[PDB]
Amino acid sequence: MRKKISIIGAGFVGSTTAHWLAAKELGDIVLLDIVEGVPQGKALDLYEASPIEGFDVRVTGTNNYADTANSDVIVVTSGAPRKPGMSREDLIKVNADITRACISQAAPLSPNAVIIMVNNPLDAMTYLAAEVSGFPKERVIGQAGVLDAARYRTFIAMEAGVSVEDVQAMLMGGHGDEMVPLPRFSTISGIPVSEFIAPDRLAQIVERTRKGGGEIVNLLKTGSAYYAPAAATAQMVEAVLKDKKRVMPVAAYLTGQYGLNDIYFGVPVILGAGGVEKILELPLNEEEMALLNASAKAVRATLDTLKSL
Amino acid sequence: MRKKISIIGAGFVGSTTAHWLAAKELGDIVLLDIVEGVPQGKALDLYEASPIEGFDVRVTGTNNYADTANSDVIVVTSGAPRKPGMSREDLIKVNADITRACISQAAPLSPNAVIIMVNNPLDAMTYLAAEVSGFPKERVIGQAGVLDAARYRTFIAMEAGVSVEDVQAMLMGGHGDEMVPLPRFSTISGIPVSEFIAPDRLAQIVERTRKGGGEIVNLLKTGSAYYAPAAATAQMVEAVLKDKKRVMPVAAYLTGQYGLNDIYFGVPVILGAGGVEKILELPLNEEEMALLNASAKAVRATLDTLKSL
Amino acid sequence: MRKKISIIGAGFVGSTTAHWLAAKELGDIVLLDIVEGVPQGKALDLYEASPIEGFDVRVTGTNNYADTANSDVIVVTSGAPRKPGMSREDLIKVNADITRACISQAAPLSPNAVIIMVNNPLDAMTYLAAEVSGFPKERVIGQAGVLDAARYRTFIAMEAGVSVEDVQAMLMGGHGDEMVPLPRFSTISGIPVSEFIAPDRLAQIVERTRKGGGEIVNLLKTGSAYYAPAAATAQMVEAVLKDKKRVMPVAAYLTGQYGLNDIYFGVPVILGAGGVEKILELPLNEEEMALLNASAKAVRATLDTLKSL
Amino acid sequence: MRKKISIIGAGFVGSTTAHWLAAKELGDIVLLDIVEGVPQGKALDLYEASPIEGFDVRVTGTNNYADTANSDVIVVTSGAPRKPGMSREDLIKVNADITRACISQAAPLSPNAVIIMVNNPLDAMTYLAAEVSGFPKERVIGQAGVLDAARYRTFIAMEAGVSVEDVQAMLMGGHGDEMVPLPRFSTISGIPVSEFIAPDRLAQIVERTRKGGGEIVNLLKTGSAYYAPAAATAQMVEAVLKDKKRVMPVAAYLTGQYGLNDIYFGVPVILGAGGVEKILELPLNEEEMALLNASAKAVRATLDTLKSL
Ligand SMILES: [Cl-]
Ligand SMILES: [Cl-]
Repeated sequence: MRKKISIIGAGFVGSTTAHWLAAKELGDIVLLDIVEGVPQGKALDLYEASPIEGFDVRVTGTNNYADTANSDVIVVTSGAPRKPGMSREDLIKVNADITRACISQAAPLSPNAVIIMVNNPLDAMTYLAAEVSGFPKERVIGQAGVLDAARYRTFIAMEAGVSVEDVQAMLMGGHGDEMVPLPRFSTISGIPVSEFIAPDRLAQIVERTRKGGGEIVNLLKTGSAYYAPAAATAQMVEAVLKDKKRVMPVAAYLTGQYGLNDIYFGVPVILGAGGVEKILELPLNEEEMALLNASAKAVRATLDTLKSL
Repeated sequence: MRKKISIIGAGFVGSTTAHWLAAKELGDIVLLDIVEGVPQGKALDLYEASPIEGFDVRVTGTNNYADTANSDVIVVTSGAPRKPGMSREDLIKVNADITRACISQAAPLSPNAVIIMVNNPLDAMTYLAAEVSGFPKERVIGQAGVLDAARYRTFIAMEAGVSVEDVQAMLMGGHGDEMVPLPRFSTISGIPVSEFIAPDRLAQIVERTRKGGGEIVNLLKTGSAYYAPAAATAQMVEAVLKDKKRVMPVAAYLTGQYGLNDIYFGVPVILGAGGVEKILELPLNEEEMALLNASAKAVRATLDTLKSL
Repeated sequence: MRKKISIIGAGFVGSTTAHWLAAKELGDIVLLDIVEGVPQGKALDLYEASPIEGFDVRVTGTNNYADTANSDVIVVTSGAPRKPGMSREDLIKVNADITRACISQAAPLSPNAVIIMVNNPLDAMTYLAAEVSGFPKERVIGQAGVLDAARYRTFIAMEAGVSVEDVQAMLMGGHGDEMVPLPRFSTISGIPVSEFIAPDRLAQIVERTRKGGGEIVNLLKTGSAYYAPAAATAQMVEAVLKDKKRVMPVAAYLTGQYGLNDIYFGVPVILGAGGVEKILELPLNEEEMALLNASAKAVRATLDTLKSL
Repeated sequence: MRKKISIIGAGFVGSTTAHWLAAKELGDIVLLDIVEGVPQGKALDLYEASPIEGFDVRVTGTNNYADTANSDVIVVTSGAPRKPGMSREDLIKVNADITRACISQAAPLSPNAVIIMVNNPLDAMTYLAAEVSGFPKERVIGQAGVLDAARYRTFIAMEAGVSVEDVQAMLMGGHGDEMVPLPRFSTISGIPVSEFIAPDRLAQIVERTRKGGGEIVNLLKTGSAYYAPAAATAQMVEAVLKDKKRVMPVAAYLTGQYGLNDIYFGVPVILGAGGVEKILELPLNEEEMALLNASAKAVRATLDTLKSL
């Protein structure tokens, strides 16, 4: 009995996540969407690559939540972009409705699953998925930090002229203005990044990381990033499926860590088959902690709007 | 000095091909398109996946053929779908113009490259690319058969209930009506496919292979297949870069094989760093040869229309 | 949780098999041997390679069968060496005692395991393993054919000038004089090997395959082959762990197939999570049957010697 | 054409390194040894695994240096074993003669190669290799630090309860008493190791790392480690062949870095197609410098013994 991964929402992120996972033979994959034909087509297309690439995975597309039953991991990409005229609460509302509909159908069919959210606003939707599923909180998480850390690591590897395999970095919070950069906690083969890159340039790289998603949006003209978001999501799925105990920034439920309670927030975790197996507590200095507290206030504000719906 | 692969046309097939190649660290990748922003965005997005996936490849996007210089392989996906009102010659004409423009700019900058075409009509455009580049014909080829054989192999593995790693198949010709199926030349770990699958069902699978591209089109609603076409293209690129001597059906220039002269046609080849290193001559029976001759007449008809432009 | 594989016998074959399973992150690995220190040493050495090779599995060396409990697959490599200069009968007696000691201790601790034997004489020892374990016959198999076919495929690829990835071959029986070669059931991308290689040369390749183990012994002057034997064994382990439904020659228990009853014999099977999920019955011609019947007589005589102990 | 790697010394380390390079299809491999039959045997065994493992590279065993011509990398593993019970000085004399014979024959045949030494005493033998070859110093390096760091990272990952993929560590000097441990320059996803592991336990881990080679020797009772030593060596080979710009400790020729001149010593470098492309100069504190200075004195004394031969 192979592992089973269901991916909800068969757009660019969801389908690319299926590609990364299939390539590694990580388990059978169900791609689900509301639109008829689209998940069926992408799934069959990917499956037809399998003799070339040498993986034995069933990739199927479906419009029926029944086909997601007994999944080991559920990935949710479904959501709604904002566009003009919408208020903050309007954007939160439409995504909350989408998230509730997905989780309320999927979770009871896979009571042992780890749920990985990849929609927006990420921390709030992960908080909602935890409420709706009623799963142990360790088993409901969100992907945000692995992507931002990946962009940062790319920029560092680029600038320092070194292998991307040798750059590691931790950060916290959400995306853009809510990101909590922590360049002190990044290294190249154990050596502080700040020994390779001077402060002014490092600050530019931190800012580029903040703006990294919008950078891609501006280039693509239509649509958002998907190759790296899907890679980040897939690395998380892998950590769960193989119990790898990866140390990653992940949206997790806090019970006093960093002085925060009753909130999902991007924090360093050990991630394995149990989901969040540890929340790590970094010795942040006053400047770093000021960044965290400001981000947590913003994340709290979004969460309060969700609760008031 | 890492290998260098340029991919012309940064749509679904071109960008997915970059993904398959990057994942295998096969060389630095240039993604080129006429549209500003789009190749830049997809390329940077893929590059930002690299610390997660562990590959050291430069992936860059560009609108400038100068950036393609000194490539080891050039992949061309650019072309034009037909839609209504267009005649046969009209469709051939617009793709010929696109193909000429791509090859005339790219080929002189990479005089040692192998050119791999993945546009339509595939055999005719490959014939044109050979004329325009003036390269040795062994170094100008087209991807068609690896995809159709992959779909067939998937269907066989599905039906027989066996690993896709154990199914192998040769076929000839082009796509759909121009495909020349050869189920006699397919095996599961050395054992004829016909020992696993009875004639009526095997005929259904052959027909499904013929219709395999349109199957995906019908499901997707908008757009065509890309995961498997890109995998096929990337496997060909790999064969060249690593001199693997893969035995594959490929659109190649014929000088008497199967009784055909002065034509590109899908035939079994040994594919390596020299491009086509051998054209294999199968002992086709009368029924198989009748299929080939009918397909070659159709491919000839397209080629004659190209020549008359 | 993670898959678990126990490998009994920490010699070259056992240790090299462990390396393969671990590199691929196929499961936690227990390496057991009677000699204190040796399995612990090899396991720790392999484990210390993990941050370089990027795998997260436990690799335990042990002298205690208790550490093998609840394994998904048991591999047995323990066996008297070299065809040591004793009688054929002496070899069977010493290996029967080893096999009985190994299986009687390991089997009760892993009642749902698939057992894969890799000692000598291969078919007889697999028969004894079935007897001692009491397991369903589908779950006790022997590795022999995958190695012999690998050597054959290597020789074929080299001679035909093609990729090893494109050569398939089925064969039957045991090793050496007991191998039943089947060049009719071998192909290159679905094309008969006989179309590439002339009959005299092919006969040489067949003979080289029979003598292939001894060719390696003679070169080394001390010890036997282990790289290809371990790869063959690991591939079978993988087939079970990932439920891949590989089509392979393996030593299986026969109940009438090919006219053979109450015997282990190398036959084509579908191998998956259930062990042998199907024994395939090839339409062997008169010549091929003569080879098989002679092979079986010899395998029977080995088995009868075992039964008379 | 394909990359070419020659590995001198067909023992456990050389043969296992070959296995790694081939599995990854990194280039054609030549395994050379003085003993007739042994390298031919090991090479053929490895080659016969290729259709199972899916790699297309040539794997040649030889007694003739002519077969190593025009290699991209030369790996030297040939060396007197075990710290054999002779004097320290005896060990240097025997290995100096072996190293001189190896380098004087191989270097002129591959004038553009990078040489990677893996014999003992490591720094001295790499110094001698530079002398005998006459190659630019950047192209003659020794593998030691990558192994010692791998053992350290293994121990750290196990103790902290995290993925080996997320642990980085830099260290300097040679093996054993000459290792310069640097736990300050080690991290888990960019976070200082000191935050995870208490000082007393970390000190134990450091000592285990110093004794790590001997720990393996004592368990095995015959022979030394080879899995992790070969992985470390292969990773360095890969860094050169794929121009990955890895940041690694390697034995490099010093001209003033860390106060050291005219000596080979384990230092952090950027390693790529050009060999050592940069020697990094860490801001070592007073305590760390004392370790380094003592290490250097000892490495100097080994070197002076070599110079007095
Ligand atoms: Cl231990
Ligand atoms: Cl040979």
